[PDB]
Amino acid sequence: RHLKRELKRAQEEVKRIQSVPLVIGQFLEPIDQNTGIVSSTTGMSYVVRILSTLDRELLKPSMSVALHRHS
Amino acid sequence: NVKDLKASQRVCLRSDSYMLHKVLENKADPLVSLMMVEKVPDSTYDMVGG
Repeated sequence: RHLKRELKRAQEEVKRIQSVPLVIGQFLEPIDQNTGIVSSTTGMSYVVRILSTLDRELLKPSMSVALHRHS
Repeated sequence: NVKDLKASQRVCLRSDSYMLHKVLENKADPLVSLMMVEKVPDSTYDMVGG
């Protein structure tokens, strides 16, 4: 019952990273599915980890996407 | 090793000092590129027959 408090405090942390401020890149293709290639909108390629617990149903065909700033 | 890395292999780099981490899975032949933007079907002998 104590660890159900700790799953909630860990779930909060990560939703704040999901949300604004974000730069918009594009997803080219996976190289796994926990790691992919995105081109930011600075005209460079980056290899980025993918937040597990996301829908790859529309993701795998190339399509806009959100990325974190410094991270 | 530099035995594994072959020419025109797309690699991973970590922009901290540009140190090679892994070989990258991806890579396309440059001829697969030129043949596809052209696009030309192939066939068999029976569909060109008569």
